[PDB]
Amino acid sequence: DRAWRQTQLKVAELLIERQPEVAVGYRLRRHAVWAGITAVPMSGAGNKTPLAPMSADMVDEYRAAMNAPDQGLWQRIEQSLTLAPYWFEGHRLSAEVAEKLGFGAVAQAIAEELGTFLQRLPALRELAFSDGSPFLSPECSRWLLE
Amino acid sequence: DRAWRQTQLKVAELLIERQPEVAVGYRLRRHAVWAGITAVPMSGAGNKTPLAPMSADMVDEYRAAMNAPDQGLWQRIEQSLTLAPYWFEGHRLSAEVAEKLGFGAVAQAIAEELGTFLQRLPALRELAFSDGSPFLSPECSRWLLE
Repeated sequence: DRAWRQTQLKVAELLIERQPEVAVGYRLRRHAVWAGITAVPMSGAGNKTPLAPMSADMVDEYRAAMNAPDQGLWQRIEQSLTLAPYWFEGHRLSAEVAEKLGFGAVAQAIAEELGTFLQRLPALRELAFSDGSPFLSPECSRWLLE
Repeated sequence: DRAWRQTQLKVAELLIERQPEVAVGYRLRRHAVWAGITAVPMSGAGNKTPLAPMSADMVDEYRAAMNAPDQGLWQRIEQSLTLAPYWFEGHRLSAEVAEKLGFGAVAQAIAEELGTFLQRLPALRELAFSDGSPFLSPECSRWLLE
């Protein structure tokens, strides 16, 4: 399973490099990252999991850059999503970058894949990182619904 | 490149085998079969391309089996649409088996992927095999519209 995850991520990287505008490489990366998750993370009071939040400075850098997105930025957001599986805000940014680069079909696939994931594991919508920041903000939640 | 196609197919096969209810492996197979087609086949009179139609006995076998669909049937249909990339009727049948076996998300994904391919190459809607049978039957066409 660990090696399979790696095989899927390498194949996804190759698909994405070759055709940034094609959805399937992006979908395969989501499967690689998420398919192994069958139980939601344990949590204490307030549904706070003992998992580190994304660095808010790292997140502010990506936010800043959305005024002029490029592949470099998009790659960093994607890499962050692969390292931080519950950072759902990253999928919203990623789809926003896709949309701004003219990759409509990829933006849509990114929304759908997060929707599918959350349909399988709905309890994830209620959980937070160790600092009380939500996996899924009310903004990301509304974005997904829309 | 050939080895890339084969790599994609093997990954796709293993994703489908492990999780037959999960869309992404089916999607990966489509990309493998179709991504290298940027031009539609040449044709002569009657929009007949010089490509062999699917064996009618083979198709009669799959249709008869739709009475009691199983994994074996589904695999054969899938193998056939891998070997015969323009046999769109086979996607309809695949999605019908998916539906019947309770895999609705997969059925939907099969429809989406074919509509996507047809959006990229719309002249494929007007072509036929060497005996005049259409790449896209009116039945397949109606299924996509639904």
